[PDB]
Amino acid sequence: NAMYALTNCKIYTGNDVLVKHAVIINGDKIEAVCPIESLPSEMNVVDLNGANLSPGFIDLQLNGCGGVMFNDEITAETIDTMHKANLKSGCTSFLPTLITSSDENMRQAIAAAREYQAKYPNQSLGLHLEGPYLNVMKKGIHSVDFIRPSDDTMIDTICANSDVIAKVTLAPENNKPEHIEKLVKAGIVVSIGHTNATYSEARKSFESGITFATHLFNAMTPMVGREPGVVGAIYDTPEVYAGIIADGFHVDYANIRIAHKIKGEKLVLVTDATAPAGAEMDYFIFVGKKVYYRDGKCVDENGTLGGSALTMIEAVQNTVEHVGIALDEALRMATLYPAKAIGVDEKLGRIKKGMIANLTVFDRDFNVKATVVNGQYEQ
Amino acid sequence: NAMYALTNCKIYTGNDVLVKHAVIINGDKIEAVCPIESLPSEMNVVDLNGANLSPGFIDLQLNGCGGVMFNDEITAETIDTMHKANLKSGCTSFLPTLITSSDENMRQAIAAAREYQAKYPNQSLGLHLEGPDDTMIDTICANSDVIAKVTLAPENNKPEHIEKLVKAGIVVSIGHTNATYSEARKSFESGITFATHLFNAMTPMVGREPGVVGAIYDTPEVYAGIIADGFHVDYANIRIAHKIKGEKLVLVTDATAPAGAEMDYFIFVGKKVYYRDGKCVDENGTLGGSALTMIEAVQNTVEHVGIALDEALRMATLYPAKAIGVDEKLGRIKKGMIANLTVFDRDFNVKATVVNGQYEQ
Ligand code: NI
Ligand code: NI
Repeated sequence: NAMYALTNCKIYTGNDVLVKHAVIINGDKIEAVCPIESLPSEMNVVDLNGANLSPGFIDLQLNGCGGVMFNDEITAETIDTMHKANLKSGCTSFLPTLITSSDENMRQAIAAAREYQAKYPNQSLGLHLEGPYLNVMKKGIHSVDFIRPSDDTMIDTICANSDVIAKVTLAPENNKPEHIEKLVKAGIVVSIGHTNATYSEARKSFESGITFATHLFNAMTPMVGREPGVVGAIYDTPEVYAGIIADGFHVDYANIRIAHKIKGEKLVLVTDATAPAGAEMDYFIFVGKKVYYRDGKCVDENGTLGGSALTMIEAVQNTVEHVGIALDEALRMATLYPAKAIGVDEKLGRIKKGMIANLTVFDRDFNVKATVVNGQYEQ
Repeated sequence: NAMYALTNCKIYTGNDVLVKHAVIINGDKIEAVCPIESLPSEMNVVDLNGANLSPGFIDLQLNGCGGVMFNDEITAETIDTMHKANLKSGCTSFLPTLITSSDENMRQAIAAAREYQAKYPNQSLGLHLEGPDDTMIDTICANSDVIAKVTLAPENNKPEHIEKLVKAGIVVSIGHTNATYSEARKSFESGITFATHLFNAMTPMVGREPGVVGAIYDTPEVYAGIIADGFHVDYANIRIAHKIKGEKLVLVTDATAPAGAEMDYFIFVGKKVYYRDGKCVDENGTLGGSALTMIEAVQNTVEHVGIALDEALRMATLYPAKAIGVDEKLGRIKKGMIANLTVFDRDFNVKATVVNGQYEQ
């Protein structure tokens, strides 16, 4: 009801890092960012014991965590629980992402998202539909049964539900360009991924409307001498964002800093996280298979990487600590960049007046201490 | 003589940042940098207790520190005093720098350097003469073996003046200069490769006349020295300069007596400048010199310029090493390089140094 100021902290506003300043938050909104010694006399205050204050992290790829997987329990309540799981690692907003499955599976996630975001804003900001219209040669874990080409019907559906769908990942090389443009028209972000595309194919795709790559280096045509492939295409195109899993397992760290020099503010940190993340587990079911959690990594019984358990705060940390990217910039790859990429950046991603109070607080050891969501404080 | 190892630390070798590795030192040289599990069974190790380890910093502009000023006491001991002052801020090599008035003075500087450098290697890398004609350059060239660097204003000197020096082996830096863009650009062709405190004392970049900083920005092989104390140049300017200048941005102190020394005032060639809240001023309160330390420089660029620690470190070590061409021996931690290392913690406090393989505190 009354305002409160966060206080005693290094503030990463996204344009500046400020010492001896504070943020007054008013309801669900930030009111000012100003020098500590300007706060009104008996303004309520929260001492952050000198920790770091950034906007809450935005994950654009998250299959589930907190011990759940959106694909099994495709319900509004699964979303809810992942949301709270996120919060324990400073992630305040995300795309409940649903991997390649039945048309009917698709129809209910549409509902699940619709139900949730009627109830709560700025948390799940739309679905990420990853598949099914992919390429079998770059299938990953995505069942050889539900991968298909794009039919007119189910795109028509996706478009009619654009108001709850944020992003689709698809493999352009053999689906209608119509379908890409249609989704873009509909205000949906179309991402290339899981694709055996040629450089020139991806380029066409971009030109039809694709503006995002999902998990760069994962299930894509690698860049080779005579064939730039998809990673080539992405490097060569200024307007396309690329998500990247920085967990030391999916892509090699060197590849991430090379990627960051090329792509700068178009590189986005992504978890592609799975059940284990934010939880404690022995194993789980990634549509079908048993994925053991073995001290940080996901692994099918051979020890072959199974999936991701990355947390958003870990992603930032690793970027700073292994990739060599400065903290402020790494923060941005977890916040401003994804916001921009899904066009929510007018209200999230930045600590500035008028914007939504979705902040995160963490210590120098990359421990998330607390979380403010829509103005709500929580530890 | 036995090899030992430094162990338990983040190692900033300058190419990689390594964890759960050690660096083994043999003689005055690095022998290896390898994972902890490879150290011979019975090899004494220094447990740095998870602190950071880098090459020792190399500061190519330094007038004074530890209470002294090279200008007043133009002796080999003054050089020794400041070297010793430096080790407290992580600085294991420097260019003792002199603002020339007389040639008597300048000849002493030559003596003091020759004398010092005879007794120690890899600490003073040579004179840096800044300021203040034919016969002066001859003397400098004649003594190139102890002179690492000259700062001068090319609008004021025969281009052949720069060529001789360059030919001699010296490094010529543009500084204290009223040069036009096209003048600087010409000096660079004559052989200038460095620039002395970027932004300070030099023709600014305007819309219709890029000036010196403009020239510097436009010439990729010019190094720019920069003072990152947040007094001499605004932190945003440094951010900008780093993005333009990359690896050619060198972190410099240009420091004076009060740097690393409890002190009230001093004469800086002329006026008496005071030391109030870690800053040099008049009783007026204007900027009167630098009191900056290498480690504070690295810290400042990390913390207020937004540059990643490893790059910041490189600006303090490999870039200055390259700029004066000693990077075959100093400026990186790798097999065969000379073992000058600095250790420091999370909060940018120096804890030890190793100079030529000798450890400290
Ligand atoms: Ni995938
Ligand atoms: Ni000067």
